[PDB]
Amino acid sequence: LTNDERILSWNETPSKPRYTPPPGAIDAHCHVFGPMAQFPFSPKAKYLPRDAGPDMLFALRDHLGFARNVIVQASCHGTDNAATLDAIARAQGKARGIAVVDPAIDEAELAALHEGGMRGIRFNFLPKDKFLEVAGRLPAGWHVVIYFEADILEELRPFMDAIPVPIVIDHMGRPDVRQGPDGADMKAFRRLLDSREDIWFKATCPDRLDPAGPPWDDFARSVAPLVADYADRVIWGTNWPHPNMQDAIPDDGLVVDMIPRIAPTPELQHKMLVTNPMRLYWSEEM
Repeated sequence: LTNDERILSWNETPSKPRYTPPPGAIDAHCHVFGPMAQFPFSPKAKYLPRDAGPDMLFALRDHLGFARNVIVQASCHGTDNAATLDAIARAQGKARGIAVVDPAIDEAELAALHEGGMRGIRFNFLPKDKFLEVAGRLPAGWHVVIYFEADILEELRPFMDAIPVPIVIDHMGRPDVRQGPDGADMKAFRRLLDSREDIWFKATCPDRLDPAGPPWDDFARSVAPLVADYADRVIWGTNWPHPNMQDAIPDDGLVVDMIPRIAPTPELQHKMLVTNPMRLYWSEEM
């Protein structure tokens, strides 16, 4: 099962962003796939991606003008965090990570994840409340990363109200950006952000949220006011190498170029790309 028989989901020659990130910018949402010969995929994987290893991730990072990454365990690796852990170590201090864990994971195994640069675990609502259970015994300084869609937010509110650690929401819970910055989903999402002092969100994935394609004007107009209103709670990522996006492969250059549209001032850019992800992933440096 060679490399070019497996699924490519990223642009192999992405454009250079016209946007220049500030020094110390963090891509807080990216992944690695394998390399398969070193780190097998999980028997449960929905599809077998091509290798997208640390070398490619760091090349992409430097190309996009970023300094650091948060490497988020990819679902093609299940609860085996080896590939992510190896990538983080290979960043030589320039990465931290998010894990996917079996809810029966040891206190000792979680401490080893911590030592290996993990600062959280991810739940994907797309095993009822073991999730609250494991979230209550995470090493200190950890958060949970959660993904959901707008249409399940209501039924999820009590669960998230219970989570004992800070919360990071991926892609803002997938609001329908066609509605505008004051539409139903954004209203519902703001209710969530207002419920707690420690709910953060990733203002990401215009490619997924906005069915119109670039320049993703609906994403820009709907998301910029959220970023402005919740500037101390927002982070950002490329989502490279774009798991399951083989039918709509984005150009990472244009993805980065959304940053100045959703965060128009240097201060908003500084918060979203440096101050906020540092507070969450490298708190010891703050």
